[PDB]
Amino acid sequence: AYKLVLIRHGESAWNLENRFSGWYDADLSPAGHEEAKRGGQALRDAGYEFDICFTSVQKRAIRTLWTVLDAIDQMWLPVVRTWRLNERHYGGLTGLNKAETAAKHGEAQVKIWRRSYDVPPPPMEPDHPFYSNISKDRRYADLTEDQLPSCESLKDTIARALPFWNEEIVPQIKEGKRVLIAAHGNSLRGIVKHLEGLSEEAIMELNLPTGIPIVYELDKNLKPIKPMQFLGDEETVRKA
Amino acid sequence: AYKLVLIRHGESAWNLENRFSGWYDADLSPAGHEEAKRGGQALRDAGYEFDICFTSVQKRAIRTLWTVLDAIDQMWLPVVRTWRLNERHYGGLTGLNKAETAAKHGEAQVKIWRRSYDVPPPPMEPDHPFYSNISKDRRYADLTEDQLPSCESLKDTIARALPFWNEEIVPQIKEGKRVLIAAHGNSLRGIVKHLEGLSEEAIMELNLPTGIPIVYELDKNLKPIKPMQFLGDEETVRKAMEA
Ligand SMILES: [Cl-]
Repeated sequence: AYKLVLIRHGESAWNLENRFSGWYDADLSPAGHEEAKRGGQALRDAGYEFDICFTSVQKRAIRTLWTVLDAIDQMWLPVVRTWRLNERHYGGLTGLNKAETAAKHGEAQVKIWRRSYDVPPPPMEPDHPFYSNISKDRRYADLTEDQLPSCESLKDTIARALPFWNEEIVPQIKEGKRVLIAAHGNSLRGIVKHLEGLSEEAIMELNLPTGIPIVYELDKNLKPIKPMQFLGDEETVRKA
Repeated sequence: AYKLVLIRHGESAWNLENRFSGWYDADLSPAGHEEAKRGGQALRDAGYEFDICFTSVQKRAIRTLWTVLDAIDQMWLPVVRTWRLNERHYGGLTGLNKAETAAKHGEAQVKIWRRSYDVPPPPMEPDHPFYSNISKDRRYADLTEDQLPSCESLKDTIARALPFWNEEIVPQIKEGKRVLIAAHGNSLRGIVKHLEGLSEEAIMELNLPTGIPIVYELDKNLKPIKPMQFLGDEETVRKAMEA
């Protein structure tokens, strides 16, 4: 049986500022960093070892990867970064305050483009305070006019995530390499959905714990031979 | 003109313990870490930006790479790690104390297998304290019996470094990608020698500053168009060159 491990990053600087992050490169908050440490300790204690790692091109996710490798003393591992594992692009809501946004458009509206499977938030216009900050960033200089999103629905996110998983990650798993993916909530949801074959409703209600190692054991067809497992003290694995 | 940047890692835990490190995975000391931060900011202030990075598989070098990327806000850069950029393997001297070693073998002998060009140190015997910690480390699971050294002369180090530079790095440079190499003294010496076409004696007289960005400007033949340049306060540079 193959062993895959996922880890959603913890609290970011904009998280405790209650702002929508999306593609904005917010860095981890101290608690977010600490969270990745305790999650790292967990893998170390469990004795896990990997062969290759995948992550996005966003600080909060990458730093999480670094903190873990350090903890499990595997900084030498090959690392592959890709925009396809990025958080979902919150379009024009980027930078706004989640609270003020609900008070302005009504909770119902906000709830929608936040828990919807195909409702794209409004696009990010050229005047948005973060338009050149994200749209004009070397990071994505090799992306086609399309590929660079103006906004994304979880469906959009998944559509551009899986191609990578299928073409880049699956091959490594089939080659028997222990993979470690350090990414975001929405991009990791796409993998989980594909793995467990969940419905659209199913994933909208699924909230992956942060900074906690998510373990999957796949069969010869990359199918979870069991529900996802968490690592760490019961007082914590319980909380999940 | 192409722009290449090199950076030798700073003080390690065994450095302030005055022990020979070689392939032992010693981590950076706090000063070594701070030393990288400063170098990184130097790059930040200068406005440098890269496209890809190369490093070894040793903590002290990698951590240096991380500290720099963080400082120049380029953590998203593609990173490639390789044992071919590793420090020179100090064979059986690994772990020993440089001082006690000279007192037991005489400074002349020690000076030799430290500033020599083709004289390797004593092999690391299977009864060595770090023989398994190093030889049996997963990091090298894929190396062939030959590839995995028990000791290396600076010449040995270079012999296994350049193949990578030629096959892996040069192509990226020719593709116009701004490269950043974070490695060790002996492995970086191999690149410098190849670049400036230095003699064995010349290379043996070269001590690369640590934690200081080394900038090269190459022509279409990947040949320097000016001497190497250093980045940082004039004092910072001065102080570093002396060590
Ligand atoms: Cl990395």
